[PDB]
Amino acid sequence: VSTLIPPKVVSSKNIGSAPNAKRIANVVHFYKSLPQGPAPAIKANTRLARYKAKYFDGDNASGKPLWHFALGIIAFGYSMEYYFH
Amino acid sequence: DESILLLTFLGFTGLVAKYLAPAYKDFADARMKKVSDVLNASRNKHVEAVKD
Repeated sequence: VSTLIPPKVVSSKNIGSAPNAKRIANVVHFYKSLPQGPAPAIKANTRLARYKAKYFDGDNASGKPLWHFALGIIAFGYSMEYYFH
Repeated sequence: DESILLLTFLGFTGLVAKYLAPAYKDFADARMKKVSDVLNASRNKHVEAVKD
């Protein structure tokens, strides 16, 4: 009797394995990926984006904006001492 | 009077920048590395799936 037709019916091996699910994710995801990002934000020259550029970089954990920002509040109230005295 | 207090604040920031800021740098670095490594690992993981 003639061989049956199972080997040639493939359309439930298109969901049949788990990486089909992953495939339909990364055919979208990686295809819509850019070569490099859009932009990281670091500066924009609003003149305080420069503050971010010098101090608040991705790799700058350096305490300098803190010191500067602290010193700003010291400059503020010290003048206000002379506003009240 | 209050300039003595400001001198104390200056000393306080001096101790912080001496000791803590390199430690916090190292701490921040450590976590950043871990996040990044996980992230890049995930990228590897899906690349495997493509081949599979």
